[PDB]
Amino acid sequence: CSPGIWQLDCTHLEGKVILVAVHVASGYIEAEVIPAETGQETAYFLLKLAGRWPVKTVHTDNGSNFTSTTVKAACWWAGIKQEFGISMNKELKKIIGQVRDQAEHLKTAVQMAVFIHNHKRYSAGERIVDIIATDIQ
Amino acid sequence: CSPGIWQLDCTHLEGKVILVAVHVASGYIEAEVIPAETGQETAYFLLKLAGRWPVKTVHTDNGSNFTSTTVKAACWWAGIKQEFGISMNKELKKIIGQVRDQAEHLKTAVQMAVFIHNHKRYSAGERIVDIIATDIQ
Ligand SMILES: CCC1=CC2(C[C@H]3CCCC[C@@H]3C2)c2c1ccc(C)c2[C@H](OC(C)(C)C)C(=O)O
Ligand SMILES: CCC1=CC2(C[C@H]3CCCC[C@@H]3C2)c2c1ccc(C)c2[C@H](OC(C)(C)C)C(=O)O
Repeated sequence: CSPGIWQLDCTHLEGKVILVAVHVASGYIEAEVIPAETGQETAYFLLKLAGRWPVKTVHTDNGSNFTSTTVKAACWWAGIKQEFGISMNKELKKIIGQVRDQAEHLKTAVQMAVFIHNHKRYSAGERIVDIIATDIQ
Repeated sequence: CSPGIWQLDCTHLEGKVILVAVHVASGYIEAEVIPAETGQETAYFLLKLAGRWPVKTVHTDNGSNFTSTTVKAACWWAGIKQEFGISMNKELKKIIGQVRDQAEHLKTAVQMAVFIHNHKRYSAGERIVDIIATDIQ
């Protein structure tokens, strides 16, 4: 459970696409509703994630996602490698259903579920910080 | 320099709006190009930030930004208070100019500058994690 490994996958709900990144060692999640399942959307999300967390390698359950020239360039620029050493999408989907009524847009509902997921109990949010600070010291 | 304090401001470049959040104790930055300077854009950004970092209080140099019923609801939901105890927007603008040519869209350029800002040298990214893990332990 290395501190730099993330898993990226796209799931579907209400005819929309939700891109889910999981920090594998901690269970911490970053997720966003994207207009389309394209490389430009994937490339932009990776660039944003890498500027926020130390992202060393990325795994996926759909290898074809990392074929676009655009995603390769983002991984090139950010120094990210593909992971060769290797559920929550559904716990997230359960949390979204529980909070869907409180919000008009699904995107609002996804960020609320990401909040509840990462702050629920140590929390996934406390684990990622501990794991990364430990790796620093 | 409490670990839960963030400063949010909107800056302008190329006729677009960039929303910049600074973790005050560390100098770590989260920034995004938003289509418009509205409360719905501000409310969505706060909900996303709070699900990623422990956000206790938020300060701004434009108090009118926090007047919309929408932003108040996001702060209500996320348990965020307004800060009453209290530059980088320009170091970020310097980094964006240095990298603007490498990218077509300004939004791509902003995430690259956020990456360079947070990973430059201890780094702002290393400080925020240390500060928050220290506050946990
Ligand atoms: C008081 C008015 C109001 C509150 C919330 C703000 C949300 C903060 C988190 C809890 C739910 C709240 C619902 C909201 C409101 C008015 C319009 C919209 C379209 C939304 C939400 O959209 C955004 C977060 C703004 C992009 C949504 O999708 O409903
Ligand atoms: C090889 C093709 C290619 C690479 C980059 C991907 C970027 C990754 C980080 C360094 C610059 C790269 C430029 C790119 C490319 C093709 C089209 C666009 C429109 C973009 C960038 O847009 C997004 C990040 C995709 C939203 C941009 O705005 O140029």
